[PDB]
Amino acid sequence: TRDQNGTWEMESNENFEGYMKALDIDFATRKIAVRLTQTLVIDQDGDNFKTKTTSTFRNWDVDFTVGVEFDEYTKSLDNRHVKALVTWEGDVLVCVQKGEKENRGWKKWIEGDKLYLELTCGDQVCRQVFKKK
Amino acid sequence: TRDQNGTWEMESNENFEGYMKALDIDFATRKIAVRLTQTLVIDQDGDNFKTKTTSTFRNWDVDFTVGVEFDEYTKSLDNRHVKALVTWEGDVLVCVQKGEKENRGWKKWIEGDKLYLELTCGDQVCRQVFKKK
Repeated sequence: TRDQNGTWEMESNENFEGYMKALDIDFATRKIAVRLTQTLVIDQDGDNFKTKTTSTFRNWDVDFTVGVEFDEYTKSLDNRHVKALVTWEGDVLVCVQKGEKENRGWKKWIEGDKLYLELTCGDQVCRQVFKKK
Repeated sequence: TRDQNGTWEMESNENFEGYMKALDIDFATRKIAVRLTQTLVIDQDGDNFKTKTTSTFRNWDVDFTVGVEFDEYTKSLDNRHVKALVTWEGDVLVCVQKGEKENRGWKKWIEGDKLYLELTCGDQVCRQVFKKK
């Protein structure tokens, strides 16, 4: 069939690095761009095509249990092994990531329809706020 | 509350740059990451957490009529001007992107639930498979 209408979700991506390298895309970009998943929306009328491609970063799924120290590989960030230990402090979820970096961890808690995530490394703190969908 | 279940959409991300620099994350990556809006999905069963983070990077539109040559500028990748021309070979949608790069194009076809995409540049070939969402 020639009917390619639809929303199409990437399930596999082989040798994207080689293709990008062939296009002279610089090394830094290829290391990033190779972490993207694609969604292809095609609106087709006969031989007339309108397409929209959205690229998304999908990080590695994590499974952890409160209290159980585990090895976390920080693939989305600095690609280090840390020994992560998450505990409850009241209703605040608290994590220390033991490893090369000092004072490294996070705190995560809910207030109303909002989730707060506080990330620390050294003397640097990042504060993220999320709303429930 | 200790219930952190849900799909959470980022509405702010203060000093992500400072945190990422403290982790020694390369500038190229930081420059992209600082602007991304994250979505956190959390599946929590008691003290067990399964989490995944995603974020949309970029959208690109490309529209065309099969058989009709068109100018393309490849902000997406290598930022080049090509003359693109699409045809049907059988039920395969075949595009050549005529320009400075040899053998540059793609081929796209449907089989059942799947869309197949083959991208070519020099001696390199990339293969992507999609599923109807």
